[PDB]
Amino acid sequence: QKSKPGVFSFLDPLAYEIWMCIVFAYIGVSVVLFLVSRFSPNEFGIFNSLWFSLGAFMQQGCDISPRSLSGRIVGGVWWFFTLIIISSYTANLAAFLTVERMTSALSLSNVAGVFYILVGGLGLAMLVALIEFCYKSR
Amino acid sequence: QKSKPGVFSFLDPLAYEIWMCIVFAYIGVSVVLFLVSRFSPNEFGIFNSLWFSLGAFMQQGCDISPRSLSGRIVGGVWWFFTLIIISSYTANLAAFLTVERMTSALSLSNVAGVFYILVGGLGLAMLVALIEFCYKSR
Amino acid sequence: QKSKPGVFSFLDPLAYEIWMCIVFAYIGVSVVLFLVSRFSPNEFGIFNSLWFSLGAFMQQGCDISPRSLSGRIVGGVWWFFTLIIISSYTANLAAFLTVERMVSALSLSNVAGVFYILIGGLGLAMLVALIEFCYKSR
Amino acid sequence: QKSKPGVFSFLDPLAYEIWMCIVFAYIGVSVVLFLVSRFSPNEFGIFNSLWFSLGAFMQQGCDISPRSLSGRIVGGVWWFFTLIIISSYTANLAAFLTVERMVSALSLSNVAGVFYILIGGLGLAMLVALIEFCYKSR
Amino acid sequence: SRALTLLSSVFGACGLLLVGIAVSTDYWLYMEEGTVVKMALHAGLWRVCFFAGREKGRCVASELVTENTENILKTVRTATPFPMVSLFLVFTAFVISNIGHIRPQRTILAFVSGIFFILSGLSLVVGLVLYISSINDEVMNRPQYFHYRYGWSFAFAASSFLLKEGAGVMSVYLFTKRYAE
Amino acid sequence: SRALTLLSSVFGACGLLLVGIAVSTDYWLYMEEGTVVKMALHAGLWRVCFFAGREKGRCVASELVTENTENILKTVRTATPFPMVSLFLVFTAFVISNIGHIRPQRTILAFVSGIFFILSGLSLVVGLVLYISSINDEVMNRPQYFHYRYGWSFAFAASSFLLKEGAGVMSVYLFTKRYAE
Repeated sequence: QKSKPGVFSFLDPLAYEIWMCIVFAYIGVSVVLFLVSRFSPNEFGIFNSLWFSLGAFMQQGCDISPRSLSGRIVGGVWWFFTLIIISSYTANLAAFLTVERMTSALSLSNVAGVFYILVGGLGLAMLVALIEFCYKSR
Repeated sequence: QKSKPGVFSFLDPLAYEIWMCIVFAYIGVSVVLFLVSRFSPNEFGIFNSLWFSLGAFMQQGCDISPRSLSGRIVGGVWWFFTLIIISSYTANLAAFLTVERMTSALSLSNVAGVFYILVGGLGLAMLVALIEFCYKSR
Repeated sequence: QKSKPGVFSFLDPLAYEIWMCIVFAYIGVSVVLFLVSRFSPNEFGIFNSLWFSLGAFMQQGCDISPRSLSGRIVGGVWWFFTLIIISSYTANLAAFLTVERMVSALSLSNVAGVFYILIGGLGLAMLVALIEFCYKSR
Repeated sequence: QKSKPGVFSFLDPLAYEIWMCIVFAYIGVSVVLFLVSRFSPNEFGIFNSLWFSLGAFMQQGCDISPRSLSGRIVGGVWWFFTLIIISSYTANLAAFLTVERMVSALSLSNVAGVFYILIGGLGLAMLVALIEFCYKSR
Repeated sequence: SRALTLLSSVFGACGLLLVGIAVSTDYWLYMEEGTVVKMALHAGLWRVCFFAGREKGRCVASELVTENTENILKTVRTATPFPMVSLFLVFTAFVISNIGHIRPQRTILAFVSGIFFILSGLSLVVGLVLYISSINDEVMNRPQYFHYRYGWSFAFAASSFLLKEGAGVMSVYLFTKRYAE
Repeated sequence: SRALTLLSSVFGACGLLLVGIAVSTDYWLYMEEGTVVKMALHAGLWRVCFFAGREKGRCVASELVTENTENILKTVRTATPFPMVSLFLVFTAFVISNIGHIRPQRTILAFVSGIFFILSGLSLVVGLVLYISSINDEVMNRPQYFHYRYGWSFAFAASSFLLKEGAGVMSVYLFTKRYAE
């Protein structure tokens, strides 16, 4: 029968190996961008490069962009990667929702996982802010 | 049989009534934003508001954003409209391509009209630039 | 048999529980981002954080990105949530249209709710602009 | 029956003619934007126009937006082109996956070409950074 | 600044009342089953009452029904703790904020009141999401017509979340103004 | 500035040669049909030659073949004008740029050379897009195996577009430097 959707059912469209490769590709792109910016110019520190890569993956307009050819090559290749990956995710999710193998409105049980992840992220961010605040005085 | 793709076959997903309503909605949003910005303050002129609305519809980051609640309501409602319209367009195009009623790789003949429109826009832009250049001296 | 889509039929792809939880998540993320950017170091007030969250959810970018670590964690989790939600909406709307056509462009009646929402938003924006005009002068 | 997706299988949704014409359209739009932004008044050099066109096609935003009327016409037609192209790509990939499933997540082999492209781009960018370091030192 | 304090305390009081009533009442969801009404009942958070069917008029504590609805009754108990947690958090925020207003000399109370209000709002959101997810996941497995509809206690909780978050924002601004003063 | 002038003139010469050869040659596409080879031929822009089949060795001018391929032969004639237009534009750009280099005192020649080169590139892109669109739209209606493959003249045109646009950018920069000097 129609199986109960899991907490992390939103990871179904892409294989877990693909997710792991995406995480390592994100880390590698950030490291390469940081090295290129530092050795061949700093606006692009390690944390700022991580933020740039994360914002590029989520298709959100970042506040800083590379201003050299060597960094812009990384930026363009990363944008192409993220566009292809997001298109593949959307297409695979649509294929999953069209043909059912063992259509009504999407239930909240299918996307409860991202709500749990969002709440956990907000709690972790509040904890980090508190830690930084108490450390700043000392 | 499979009919010959038209020049404007990319308008198939949405009815022409929806396209006309989108054009008038764009014009109206630009006019309302200009009126609100001028009467309740200018960075948002008529041309800049038209550019802002066009950039918002194409989901491209613009250089100017409303800085008052009255214009920000317009911006948010316009963003919601564009998001819903683009999602509907993509879904309808996917439905058209999946089920054939009277799958192989998309041929260039399906999107040839987009290239023709792009070239026409480039030519018109060059003509406008030339006109502005010769008028500026006089 | 005959049928005609009703107003606000574009809310079908996501259950109303999902929409309500999206509204609550929006308000919560905006308030938490304001909190972590006020007691600890910016431009992220309550209203500006609400605007940033609204822009991030609509995939329309933002004029200002968070700088603090907690603010960036909030931004990242919000971007992930909105990416998943938009992908799910597009995929399930495509599934709805494909199943409907399997048993034909979208008509104006399917997005009449979106156009009505746009008109109401413009009217409310003009009204609040008038109210601000009266209030600010005094 | 047995099969395995090949490398660069992600180019299947669009014919290679479409990809070639996309590359030519990118380069042409970049050069036309540079031409109309060099004589009408900016920051739109040939390299910056290439970066702007690449950012607009990837729907990832940009740090700089056109000011003149001709530049904004070029930007608008380019945005329309890239919106149509991305919508067509996503819709046809969804159609491909739906038809494949109608006759389960995407494996790493389906997007292995993208990862290979990313690795090659990072290596090329590091090489270009080294070359730029050597040239700028002298 | 006095007006901001008054509105912050008012919003805290309304949130506390709206969650206390929501927890104390038993109209979270009405569910009915019958063959095309065998029975029709309303269930709260701890007790269920039947207003139709063979056993009409009898209120049963969470322990005559198909297995699916009884599994739903079980699954509500899993999401039970979060409304209590949010009620405790908002009560602590209310008392700490009132103690802050009654003692203007001590200014740190407003910040902790805002933090507690915001945490209570997040906890309430988590509880509502978990409750709805459990209900939907249970009905999706159902194997005769089955109709369920949310009640006014759920609307009370939904409005109380917004009231808590407004009170938290007002408390943060009150703390900022107090430090500036 | 002399190096930029030499590079711009070189790129203009290469673009002119790459379009003249592409127009003058007859290897735009090879198409073959047979039953599972009845015939196999290569077709250019104005003349077609058969290198297999019953009539092998005979070159026929655009006027023994199924109706679909003959409709393809017709549809190429619709896209014929654009390569000629682009060739004329690039030839005018080449001569005007050479006249500009031979007379450094007159500086406006580089700008018009760049404009002509860029217009020629856009016209070539339009011609290639129209040609491919006509071919694809014609084969999509086909009712036996049919295989078609592009030739080296098409690659010459594709490379000549890039050469033209590079020459145009170089000419624009040359004119800017000349005005600055």
